[PDB]
Amino acid sequence: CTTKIKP
Amino acid sequence: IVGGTASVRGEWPWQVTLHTTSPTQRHLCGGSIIGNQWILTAAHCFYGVESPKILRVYSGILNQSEIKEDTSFFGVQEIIIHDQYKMAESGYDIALLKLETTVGYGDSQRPICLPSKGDRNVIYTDCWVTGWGYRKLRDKIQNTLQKAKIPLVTNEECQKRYRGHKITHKMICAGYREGGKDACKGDSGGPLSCKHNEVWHLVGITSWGEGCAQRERPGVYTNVVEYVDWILEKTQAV
Ligand SMILES: COC(=O)Nc1ccc2c(c1)NC(=O)[C@H](C)CCC[C@H](NC(=O)c1ncn(-c3cccc(Cl)c3F)c1C)c1cc-2ccn1
Repeated sequence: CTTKIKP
Repeated sequence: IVGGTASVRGEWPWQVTLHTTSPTQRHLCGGSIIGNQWILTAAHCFYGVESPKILRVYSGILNQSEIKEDTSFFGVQEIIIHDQYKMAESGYDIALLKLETTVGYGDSQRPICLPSKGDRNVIYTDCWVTGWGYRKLRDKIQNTLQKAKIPLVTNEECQKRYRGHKITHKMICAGYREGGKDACKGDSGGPLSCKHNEVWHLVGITSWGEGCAQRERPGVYTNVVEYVDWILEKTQAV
């Protein structure tokens, strides 16, 4: 996805 | 939601029902999965909530009747309210819930994309407000997730409709000039999802309005694009 949030 | 239709299972898989346990278990607000341990909702939802221990997040739900004592949920480790937040009408109506466990992504529960810095310029013609909220100003929470397609409105147009208020660029408005279709009590915190280039983006968080679905009264949403840095700040902390 465009904007990435750490898992 | 006012003037909406039942959603189809798996339609808004980022939509969650945020429940409270104190005094009794009940739906509180809507919210959106934006990361595997992150829920994005409205700051106003936690008025008087003194602990995250009373919160339960339910993903992959169409009907509130699916929620029983045996229903699995996500516990809340932390409530992160924007530190500039006073009230919904003044803005900064944004909150992050850090979940105690990881959301396993599938066809029933998955994250919505955040708007990109370049997406600040784009238009959006396919926007939908979702929720379990009231169908009219005095009503009750709905069993089935409702949806309503809502057109975006300029900040300028939204400001004429809200004399005595200050509509900031950190707010985004949506509504029909004649009303009829809108969000209502119980939908707040939930998403305003807009499809662009076959990809859904979280353009807004249901925040405030005067009544529900009234003519010349657009719904006011937190403009998520203006809080991408703040979301990354709180979720990507070293
Ligand atoms: C069995 O379980 C239940 O029956 N649960 C239940 C029932 C009612 C409510 C509730 C929980 N939640 C709350 O009390 C929490 C603490 C939130 C408080 C503020 C919230 N405001 C809104 O939802 C709300 N305020 C303005 N708008 C608005 C109107 C048009 C367009 C746009 Cl874009 C707008 F955002 C909305 C959707 C609200 C929610 C309820 C009542 C009154 N206000």
